Amino acid sequence: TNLKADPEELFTKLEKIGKGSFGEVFKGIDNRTQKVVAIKIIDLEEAEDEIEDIQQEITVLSQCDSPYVTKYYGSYLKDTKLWIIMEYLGGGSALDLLEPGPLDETQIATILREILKGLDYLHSEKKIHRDIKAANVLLSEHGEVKLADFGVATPFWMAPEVIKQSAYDSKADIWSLGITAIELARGEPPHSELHPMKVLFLIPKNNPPTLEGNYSKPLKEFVEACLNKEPSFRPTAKELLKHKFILRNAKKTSYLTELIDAHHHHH
Ligand SMILES: CNc1ncc2cc(-c3cc(F)c(-c4cccc(C)n4)cc3F)c(=O)n(CCCCN)c2n1
Repeated sequence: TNLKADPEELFTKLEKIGKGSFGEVFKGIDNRTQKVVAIKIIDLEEAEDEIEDIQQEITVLSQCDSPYVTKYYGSYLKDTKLWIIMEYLGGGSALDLLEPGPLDETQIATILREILKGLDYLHSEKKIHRDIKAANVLLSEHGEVKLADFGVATPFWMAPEVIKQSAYDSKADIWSLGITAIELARGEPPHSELHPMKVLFLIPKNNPPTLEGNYSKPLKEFVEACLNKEPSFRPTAKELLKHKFILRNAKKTSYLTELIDAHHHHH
């Protein structure tokens, strides 16, 4: 965290583009390179109880160096406000790209494959993402797919062992990936109609969700593989990258620009 430099001289703050954990996010311009950045501004007096979680997320992102993880450029403190500078991804989130209509299985498989490449990287680095969901998967304007917003070390994407506060590992991300697969196929996670407190006991109580609808058997089996109540029965990210659903359906990420365009024309 840079304490002398004035982020308001270094960056031009433009329109709001989201609301993440602990503050609002803006499109911005790096005034020296003219590159577009994403800027989160957190007021450290209003978000005092969460400062350690913010620091922890910055530390983790600063240790990542992967095409599949959104880049962290640095942070600045001006008066009471912490500016966090991230890579800007102009395709938006995968959740956004669900708005014009359903994804086809090639789009689903391509997005899941790239998420798996990010998880393979993190898990190989002995890291856990902890908040895999379509809202936290960002696309560049070229169709590149990257992970954003790590969870701190809403219940719909949480593995049962995470809810039961059991010691969990990277297989919790594999469960969340299975929920995200359903969300990419159907538009919403399981139980999305229910009150979160009900979901909190339904996830440990119920059999795991399945993907319902006219979807290929390999996609249903991909979901089933991820959504096993027993974490040791969930495959690794490495293994899921070789799953038949991925191998038979995933294509070049550049094809996802058609998905981004469809979202542009829908608005
Ligand atoms: C539309 N294109 C686009 N491109 C890039 C980003 C980056 C981020 C972003 C990610 C982060 F991990 C942190 C971060 C890092 C360390 C600590 C903390 C507390 N936060 C900050 C961020 F601003 C972001 O929010 N959006 C908004 C959508 C969020 C979806 N969930 C972006 N939107």
